Amino acid sequence: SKFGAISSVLNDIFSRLDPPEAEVQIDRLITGRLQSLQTYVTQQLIRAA
Amino acid sequence: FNATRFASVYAWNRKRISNCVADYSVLYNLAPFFTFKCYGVSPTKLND
Amino acid sequence: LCFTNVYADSFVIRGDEVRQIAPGQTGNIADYNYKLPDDFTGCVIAWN
Repeated sequence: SKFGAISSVLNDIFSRLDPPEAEVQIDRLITGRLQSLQTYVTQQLIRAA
Repeated sequence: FNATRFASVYAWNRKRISNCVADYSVLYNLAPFFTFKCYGVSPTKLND
Repeated sequence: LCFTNVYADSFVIRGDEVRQIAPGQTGNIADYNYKLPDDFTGCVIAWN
């Protein structure tokens, strides 16, 4: 999932753009993936209970 | 660049170039010392 | 604000190339003459 960024390919974000906004795009990707993993962990905890 | 005769300055030729691959580095072998002024683009990054 | 230490670098460049003095930029000057770190902090003052 692109998570609202221009592309879903991280190394593409590095190669195709300069650091200034590539940092913003990578931050968006990291936040999205971390949130998804957190949601999965919480759902697993509920099922475990 | 290796044509025998170039047109006069007032009747200057016009050449179109498309659908080709250009290796500009060879252009550095024309003369031991020659002008290579480039406007709006760095000469060393014309291959990217 | 207070700064730990201050470094001043001075030179003279072409008008078009002044935009190449920035972190993450590329070109002839940004590569073969003067490279700025990506996490650069500080100011650049350029005048004709």
